[PDB]
Amino acid sequence: GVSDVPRDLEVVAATPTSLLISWDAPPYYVRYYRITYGETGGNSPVQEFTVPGSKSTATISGLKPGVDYTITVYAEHPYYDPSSSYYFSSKPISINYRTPHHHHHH
Amino acid sequence: ALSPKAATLAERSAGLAFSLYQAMAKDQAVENILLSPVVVASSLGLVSLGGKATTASQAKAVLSAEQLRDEEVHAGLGELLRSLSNSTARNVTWKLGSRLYGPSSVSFAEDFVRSSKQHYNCEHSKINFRDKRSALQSINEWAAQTTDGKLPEVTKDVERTDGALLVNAMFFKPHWDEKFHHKMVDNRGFMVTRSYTVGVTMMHRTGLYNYYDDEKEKLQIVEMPLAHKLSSLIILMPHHVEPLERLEKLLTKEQLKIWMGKMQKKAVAISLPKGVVEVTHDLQKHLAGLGLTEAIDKNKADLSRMSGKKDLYLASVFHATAFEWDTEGNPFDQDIYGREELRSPKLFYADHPFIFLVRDTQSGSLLFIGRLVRPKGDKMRDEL
Repeated sequence: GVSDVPRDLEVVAATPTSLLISWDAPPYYVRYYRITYGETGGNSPVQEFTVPGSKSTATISGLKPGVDYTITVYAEHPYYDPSSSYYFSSKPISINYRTPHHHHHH
Repeated sequence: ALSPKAATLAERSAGLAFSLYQAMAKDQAVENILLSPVVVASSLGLVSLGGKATTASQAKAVLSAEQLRDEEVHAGLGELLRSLSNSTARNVTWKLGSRLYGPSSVSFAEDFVRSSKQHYNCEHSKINFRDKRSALQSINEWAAQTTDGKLPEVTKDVERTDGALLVNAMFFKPHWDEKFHHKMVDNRGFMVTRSYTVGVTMMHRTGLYNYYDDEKEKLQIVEMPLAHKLSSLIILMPHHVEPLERLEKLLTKEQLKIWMGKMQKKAVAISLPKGVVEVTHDLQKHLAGLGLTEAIDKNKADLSRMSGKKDLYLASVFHATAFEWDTEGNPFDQDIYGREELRSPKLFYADHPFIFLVRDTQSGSLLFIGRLVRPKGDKMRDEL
């Protein structure tokens, strides 16, 4: 009763090649948030990176204009020692978002 | 092990503590609750020891000890108090002090002072309750010295200044059988209600714990063993933020047994608020509601064995406790986190009001019953 999942994942600002994303913490201590992204439907594996657990935002760089992306956020929860490799992942939270074709200013 | 007289009195003490818990939970003014059954029972035992006529018999009637002899009640309760301040593991902290305060113009009898000291470790003090700066300073500094500064204040006022004041000051700090790491702490919002949130520090750890999630009744229950598994802290919490009333009504001796029988050994990721919770109750009006009507009445009280004062009555029964939630506990083998049974923990995220009990596993006696509704902290506010 209460899911281990981050919440309110959204794109705050977007550019043709970039996305600024934000989310709310899941229950339980988070050492890192693992952010995965890839083209929607495409059989290409997803790219991933981490941001410290003290953060609730991340920037996804090096994207293509006018392309649909699936963005997923997991939380990496330590079992006991916060600086240990023993951790379990939360359930994922994901959104689909198309990058703009052009920047707002010419 | 406990003798037959002490075992039946431990069972009656738990019944009495559940009854006070339910009556106090109905009082909408009360937020946190913290009762130690043996301290509540020893307070009635002191009334029986210092009383005569229906004042002492009503105290025995609440403990259902009308079949037992007078000295058997004091020996039985005396045995229970010693057994809990000895059988609980060395690393588990439990400080308790009991003091009877009478007015300046009162002489306590030698026999009452001797037996109250022998069975209940009761201390005695004479005080001018009307000089409230001096009276409060004496009560609060005694309670602070008893608890090593953990409970620095029993009360902010003495409401009734013309009788005896019984004060029980305690400090309990559960030392876990498997410690939490002191660095796995973060700041979170504790939801007192669906619209009131307070900023708290939370401590986190995952381990194998006896656990039960009732989807029908929308509650979770976990048992956290204390040092050497000689006692355990049981936490009962609704799935989401809600007034504890619905769960408190379900909670009985029989239902807690069914819930404990349904617990299974599972990987649980536990998050708890970290800090000291100071809970003080004047149990005078609640003890009257359970049978102790004469002792608390200025005209009908008969505390003549306590003092020849006459017209002396039980003006207050302070039950003051500092309960510390902390990471401290025993070390354990961390290789457990590489085993299959911990691949997917369930979460016990106590960010909203919960009920808790501390039980001695050797005798099955109830050490504490309470609820954490309002931890220490300021109301959170982001957008204004």
